[PDB]
Amino acid sequence: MNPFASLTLTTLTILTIPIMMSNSNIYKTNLYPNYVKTTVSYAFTLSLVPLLMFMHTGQEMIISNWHWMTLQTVELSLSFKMDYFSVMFIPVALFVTWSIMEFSMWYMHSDPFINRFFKYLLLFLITMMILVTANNLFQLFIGWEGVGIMSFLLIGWWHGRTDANTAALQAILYNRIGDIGFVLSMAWFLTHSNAWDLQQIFMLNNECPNMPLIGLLLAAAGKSAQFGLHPWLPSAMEGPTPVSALLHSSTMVVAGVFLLIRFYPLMETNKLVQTMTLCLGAITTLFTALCAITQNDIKKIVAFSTSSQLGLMMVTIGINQPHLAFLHICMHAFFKAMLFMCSGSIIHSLNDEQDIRKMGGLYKAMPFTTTALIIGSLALTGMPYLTGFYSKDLIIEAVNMSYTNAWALLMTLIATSLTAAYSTRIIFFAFLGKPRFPPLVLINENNPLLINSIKRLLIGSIFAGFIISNNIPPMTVPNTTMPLYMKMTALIVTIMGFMLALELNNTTYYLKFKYPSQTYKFSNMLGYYPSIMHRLPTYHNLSMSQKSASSLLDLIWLETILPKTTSFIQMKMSIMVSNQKGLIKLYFLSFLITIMISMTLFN
Amino acid sequence: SGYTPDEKLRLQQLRELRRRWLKDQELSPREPVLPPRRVTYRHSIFAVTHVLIPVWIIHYYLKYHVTAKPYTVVERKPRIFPGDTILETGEVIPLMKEFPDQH
Amino acid sequence: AFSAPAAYLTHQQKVLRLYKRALRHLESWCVHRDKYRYFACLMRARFDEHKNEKDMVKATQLLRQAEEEFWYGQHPQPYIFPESPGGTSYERYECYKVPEWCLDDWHPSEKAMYPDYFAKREQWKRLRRESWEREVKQLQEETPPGGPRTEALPPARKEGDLPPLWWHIVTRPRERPM
Amino acid sequence: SDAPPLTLEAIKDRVLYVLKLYDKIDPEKLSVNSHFMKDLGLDSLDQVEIIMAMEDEFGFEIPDIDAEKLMCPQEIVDYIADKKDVYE
Amino acid sequence: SFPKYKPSRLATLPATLDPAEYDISPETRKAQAERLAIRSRLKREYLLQYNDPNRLGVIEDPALIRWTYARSANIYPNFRPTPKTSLLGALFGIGPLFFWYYVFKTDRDKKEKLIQEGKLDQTFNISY
Amino acid sequence: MLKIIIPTTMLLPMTWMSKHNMIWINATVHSLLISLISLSLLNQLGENSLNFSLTFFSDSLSAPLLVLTTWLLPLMLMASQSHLSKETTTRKKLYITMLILLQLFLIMTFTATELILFYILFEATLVPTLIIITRWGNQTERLNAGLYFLFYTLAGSLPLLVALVYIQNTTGSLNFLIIHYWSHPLSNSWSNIFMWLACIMAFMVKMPLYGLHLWLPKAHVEAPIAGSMVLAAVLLKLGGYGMMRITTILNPLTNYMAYPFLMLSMWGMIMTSSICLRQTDLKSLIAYSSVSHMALVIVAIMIQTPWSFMGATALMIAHGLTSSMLFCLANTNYERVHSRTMILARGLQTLLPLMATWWLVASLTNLALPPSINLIGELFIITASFSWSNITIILMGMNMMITALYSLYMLITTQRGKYTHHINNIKPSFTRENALMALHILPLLLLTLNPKMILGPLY
Ligand SMILES: CCCCCCCCCCCCCCCCCC(=O)OC[C@H](COP(=O)([O-])OCC(O)COP(=O)([O-])OC[C@@H](COC(=O)CCCCCCCCCCCCCCCCC)OC(=O)CCCCCCCCCCCCCCCCC)OC(=O)CCCCCCCCCCCCCCCCC
Ligand SMILES: CCCCCCCCCCCCCCCCC[C@@H](O)O[C@H](CO[C@H](O)CCCCCCCCCCCCCCC)COP(=O)(O)OCC[N+](C)(C)C
Ligand SMILES: CCCCCCCC/C=C\CCCCCCCC(=O)O[C@H](COC(=O)CCCCCCC/C=C/CCCCCCCC)COP(=O)(O)OCCN
Ligand SMILES: *OP(=O)(O)OCC(C)(C)[C@@H](O)C(=O)NCCC(=O)NCCSC(=O)CCCCCCCCCCC
Repeated sequence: MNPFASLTLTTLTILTIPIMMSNSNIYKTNLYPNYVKTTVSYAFTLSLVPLLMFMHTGQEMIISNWHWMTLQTVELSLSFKMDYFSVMFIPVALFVTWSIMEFSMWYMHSDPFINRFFKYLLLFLITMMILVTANNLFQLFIGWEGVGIMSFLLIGWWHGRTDANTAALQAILYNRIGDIGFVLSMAWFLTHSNAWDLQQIFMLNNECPNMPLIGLLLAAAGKSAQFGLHPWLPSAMEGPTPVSALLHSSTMVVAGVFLLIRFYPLMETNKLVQTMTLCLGAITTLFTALCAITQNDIKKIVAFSTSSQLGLMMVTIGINQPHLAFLHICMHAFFKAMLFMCSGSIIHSLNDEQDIRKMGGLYKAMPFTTTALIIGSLALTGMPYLTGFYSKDLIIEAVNMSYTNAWALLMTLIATSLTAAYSTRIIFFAFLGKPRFPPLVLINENNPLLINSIKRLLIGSIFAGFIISNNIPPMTVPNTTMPLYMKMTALIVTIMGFMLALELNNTTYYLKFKYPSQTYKFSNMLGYYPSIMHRLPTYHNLSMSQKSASSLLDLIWLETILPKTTSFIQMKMSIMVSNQKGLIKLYFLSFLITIMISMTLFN
Repeated sequence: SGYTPDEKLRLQQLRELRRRWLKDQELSPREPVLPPRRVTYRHSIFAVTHVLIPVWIIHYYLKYHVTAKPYTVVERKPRIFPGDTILETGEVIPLMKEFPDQH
Repeated sequence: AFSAPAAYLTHQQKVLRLYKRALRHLESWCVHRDKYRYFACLMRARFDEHKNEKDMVKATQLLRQAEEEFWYGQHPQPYIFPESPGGTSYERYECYKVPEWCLDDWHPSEKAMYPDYFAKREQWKRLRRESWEREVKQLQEETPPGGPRTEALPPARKEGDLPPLWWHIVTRPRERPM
Repeated sequence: SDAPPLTLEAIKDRVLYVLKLYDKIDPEKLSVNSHFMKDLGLDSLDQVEIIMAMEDEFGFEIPDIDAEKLMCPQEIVDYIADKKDVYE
Repeated sequence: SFPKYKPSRLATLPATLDPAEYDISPETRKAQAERLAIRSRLKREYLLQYNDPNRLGVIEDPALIRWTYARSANIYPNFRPTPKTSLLGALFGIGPLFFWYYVFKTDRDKKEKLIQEGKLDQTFNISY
Repeated sequence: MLKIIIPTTMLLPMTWMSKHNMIWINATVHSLLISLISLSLLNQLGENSLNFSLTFFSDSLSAPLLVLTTWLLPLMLMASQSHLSKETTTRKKLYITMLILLQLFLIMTFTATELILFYILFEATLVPTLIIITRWGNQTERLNAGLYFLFYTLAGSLPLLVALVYIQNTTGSLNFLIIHYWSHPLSNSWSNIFMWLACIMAFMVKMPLYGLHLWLPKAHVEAPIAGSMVLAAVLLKLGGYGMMRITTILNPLTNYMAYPFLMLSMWGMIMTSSICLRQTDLKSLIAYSSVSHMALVIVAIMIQTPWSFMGATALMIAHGLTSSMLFCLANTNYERVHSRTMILARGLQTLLPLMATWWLVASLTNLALPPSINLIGELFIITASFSWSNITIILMGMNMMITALYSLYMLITTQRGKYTHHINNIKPSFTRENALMALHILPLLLLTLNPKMILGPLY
């Protein structure tokens, strides 16, 4: 009966069987990674069916299957929301995960704990599915914290390295700052709407006040690495390249945008929070593209690209276009994951070398990676009729024709130009020059795992935008009529960014050298934000934690007040009372005094 | 500059010892002495045990236990357009107001 | 790393360290090989124009302005070899390094696998046991009174002797154990 | 990884290969035991450049305290072998 | 001439920019030599204890014991009530309490007055 | 209730007549059986209580505490088996006798229906703990520690006794049922203010309240492992249970008498948490984390709302289990290294991987990762506090972040990085230690499946 619900639950359920088998004999053999990869491919194929059902009709469902508990008038149950967002995001995430697992089967071949690594990836995928399909705020919080814990465990994969542990703790810290706002929103909704269920929250909030929406915006900024809480995402490149391609590129970091999308009925009734979201996204995308423009580590360039794309998603949310933001999430998944896989292929082929100064002519040396990265860069810059076109071009048009900040619009356009610029930088410094790697050439692409994993996402990043856009129902009023110059603005700024970046990169061949300018130093050191904010606050916290809380108060003054004063007074009184010479002279004189006092005082 | 003779000699002795130690880290052809003791096909069994059995269990659980309670599985109402007909009742939704069509 | 450090760096060592640092940072600025070759030859020419100078005072006045000029133009993101202390794979394999003494705690069913390895290990243990008693006295008599002046160690001087304090240097885990 | 297990012969061959491309030293005169200052008449800056060329060739950095006292090709080969744990 | 680097507490001075390393005197060389001598003595002691086949225990470090003892148990016997300590203790231990009391008391008085006047709109506020 | 009390008493002759080599086996087996028997108290009603007799009664607030108390004894025996190997038979039997007497006193204290009876057993719990700390403690500070643990407690509880007898001369009864059914408001008066303080301070000092907490780090770092387990898991919750019971006669004074303590808690939880960031002792860090969690419980009890009480009960149970597990892990390191300093033994994940997994799970539970019951209690308390005043979230939020930090700090310093080179005596983990950690951690994750069991009488 209605196979929709059975199929949707079966996908998530069969995602969990290898976790159960992780204690069986298969986990101790070398067939476990293929086991997990096959399970994920089967789950993707199964999840393709409810998407077809929704595409045909528009099937939507709520499944509240297990009743957890009841606090008087509040009923908490295990509920799944199988709506457009869930049934569209699950296939994309499963497809990307299947590609990444096939890639990791080649990339992490010499890692002793590859079974554990695969197991960790599956655990993250399960937690992310829990996050995406949740219907109440408690289940969503479960997924929210699960993905963060998996991120901590996978960033610090090489636990003997101090930097990996530092980066993992940094990610935990920033996401805890966001968790503060998540908890604020949960408390507000419980106190005012008497529910964590989404349906009652939508019913009872026709004009949502500022506090819950500001809490949700704080949580989204924390988990999607917006400008205030941004540096942890570039720091998270300490993990293995498959981790960077799966979690911190396309699937886990879009969780804040997803949270803002889930609560869009309440967001459109508030104009202040919309403006705050717009400004935050605009400043994030500009700042991160500006930082990316001068980076030399290729993974850092791609991570800053991801951060700028997330800022663009938040801009789209701010102009009241949530479905456009969801579409952009879906397209970015494909092409950003494939870009990270190409970067990891280069890194592995060059003996774990990540600096673009030390990779030269790779256009001919490794052609498949070259074509894949070229197609991915064209999709990222919004080349027409490619996957990124159908989201980025529409987003730019919507921001152009809207009642919004002029500054935010200008920053979005400049960020688009900078996106073209850093794509040019990657291509120019990784593929076009003469070789600059060590003489022992170990370049090799000929592994079927790598080729097939890259090729599936190549086909995706070519055709998925067209297919998905033509197969979904209209969810907004189109921008049919536009000035001709306004219609071409995205293409114009992309071409200008391409041309300026190419012209500036071609001058690196000239035989002249000069010291850098202040603007370059600002862009290279990430606006000095990681320096100051990772040295001034932390120090001033830790110092206080030792000087005042621990030493001055706990070890000195709290000790001085109650126990030490009591000891001192009792010891002094004991010395006063017991220090008597034993002469009956003074004793009997005192007896006379007390006799007189009792005679003349108590009567 | 360069090594002092004592430093040179200590380095040669230490590196000879280290090379011997590293050579002693190799395994003989019989070294992993394993003790034995016991007590489309693969795709078919995988599809049977990892897809069919879970879907059977989940469909049974949903069809006979979850839906036994009200409001557990709540469906979005299907969309109705003019000119459609309903299976349950059989009436025909009237068409629209014949808007003036041009371009 | 392997060599014992001295009490101070001489003027020549400081100059050579500046030369290496400046060339590396110039390479980081000049990505292409021909540009780097040209500017490195220019830097070599600039460096040895005062090579023949005799007095210490101005030679120390130089290499101070040189440090200031280097720190002004030091390329805030220089290239680091991946295994170097700032590289992207500095302590990557530190978690796969296990000490040798852990093998002493293996179960006999585990040591039953690899019998040849553990026989060789026992040989190494007995060699260490004798050599230590010799080494302690060798170090005791070879040391100046008042304690060591530099943390440099002597070689073996007899026939059957081994270099003092050799065990934990010879039995290093590996560069890439797993 | 897929890195071939380099050997002592490979290290020596590559060191000599890099040294023969240094036009300051005559390819006929140099050998494995040929000293830098006395046998070939080189300077300290030349030694620093030779160490840098070795580092670029083998993909890893030699610390300055160790690099400053590597005065023959043979000791360069020995240092690289000890660092990279080469058996034969 | 080039723009000068200004050191700070959290960004210290480079060693290559120290004038103290360019002011070399025989006394400085003697100090460096004896510092290296004491470091060498400590290293020799540690390495003799570390390479010993007979030893099968954690090596005791007097410096670590001194650090932990100074951080924990040597604090109070060296405490002296001074104007600085008294003022800092009063501030850091009393000021936050009264600050938070004022904030929370003002908030609850405002809420109580709003409730008494009836203008708060607590509709659907069932769980507390 | 005697079906649990009598076997616990029979543990003593069974211990003393046991063979010299069979004391641990018999004690563990029969303690586990008593725990299984006590599991039947969990069947509670939505109505009044399980009033067995005139002397003892059980509630859904008392039942989880009783189950935790009976479950902790076998774990304490397992933890004590190791370091008591070289001890004479008579002294081992005396140690087991002290543990049994503590369990008996706790059992009776939770189920007592009379305030005076409750006071007597609540004080009787002191003598076994003091003997355990000052006799089988390791360092020389234990004596001082014991003194603190005693006098603080007594300094709070002597006024309470006075108040109690005063109440019985005014109402005529100290039975809790009659006290609840015949409750009368407390007028704002100086005499009533001092009666409130006398009824509250004894339970505040044992939570412990911030500023009255100086005894706890001393006692917990100086006690043997079983003493630390029982002190952190059960003895702290006596103050929470007492305040939950006694606040029924203190209204409406609590509406404004709670302000000084609430502040002392809300700021205090920050300070202690920050103290955990700079700590060189593992046990000291775990004790300060206990102080922070108990400050949250104090806030919950002072707020006096249904969600507050549910969260306080859940958090008490969760913290008991988590802190006991953390102390056991720290002790399993100490018995190998004999130092109790965090930065001495490092990189232990490489040498002991399964123990590293236990460390990770314990740190995650202390970090309040959903859906653990730690987070359930924390979130219910936070929601109640938000209803009390929307500004509280700030402090609460800060605490959350800080907690995670220090928790992961403790996990990173000891388990990650490079191993210490000269420490070569780290042996493989024994089956006893692994079983101890498993028996700590499985009940928590099982309890997350049926949270109603630990949500108290207001569920
Ligand atoms: C409305 C009309 C529409 C048409 C508009 C006109 C059309 C376009 C016209 C072109 C205009 C400029 C475009 C060129 C960009 C600059 C390129 C350049 O010259 O760089 C070299 C030059 C020096 O570099 P270098 O030291 O030689 O580098 C060493 C090697 O080259 C190291 O090299 P490397 O190999 O390591 O890496 C090279 C990298 C390294 O280069 C860098 O260092 C990066 C810095 C330059 C790029 C920054 C541009 C982003 C601007 C955002 C600013 C937002 C506001 C921020 C406010 C800051 C306040 C402090 O450079 C690049 O990768 C390419 C740079 C970007 C080119 C591609 C995109 C450019 C076009 C996009 C902008 C305009 C079109 C927008 C489209 C929308 C339509 C409007 O950089 C500069 O001198 C900066 C020039 C402009 C910066 C202005 C900011 C100064 C602020 C000072 C304070 C003022 C008072 C404030 C008081 C406040 C009180 C509260
Ligand atoms: C040290 C570590 C922490 C330990 C625990 C600390 C917690 C204990 C704090 C005690 C709680 C407060 C006690 C009394 C609160 C009542 C409110 C009153 O004090 O405020 C005003 C009272 O005004 C003044 O406070 C009068 C008293 C002033 C003298 C008291 C000493 C003030 C500071 C002493 C602190 C010392 C504490 C430690 C002792 C060793 C209200 O004005 P008024 O309407 O008229 O009186 C209302 C009460 N009526 C109705 C009975 C008449
Ligand atoms: C960790 C250390 C904590 C130490 C304990 C702190 C709590 C102190 C509480 C007060 C102590 C005495 C409590 C009195 C017992 C209750 C009985 C009662 O309330 O009866 C009152 C009596 O109340 C009193 O007499 C109390 C007077 C106080 C005398 C003792 C002073 C003790 C110290 C007071 C200040 C400290 C209190 C707070 C300390 C905070 C923690 C340090 C009414 O008497 P009636 O005359 O019969 O009725 C009036 C109508 N005719
Ligand atoms: O034979 P060797 O042992 O190799 O001795 C080499 C040498 C003789 C040159 C030297 O060791 C020495 O002893 N010189 C004696 C005098 C002397 O060296 N005085 C100091 C000269 S300082 C100098 O060379 C100028 C530095 C100019 C370069 C500045 C670097 C700025 C770069 C900025 C970043 C790109």
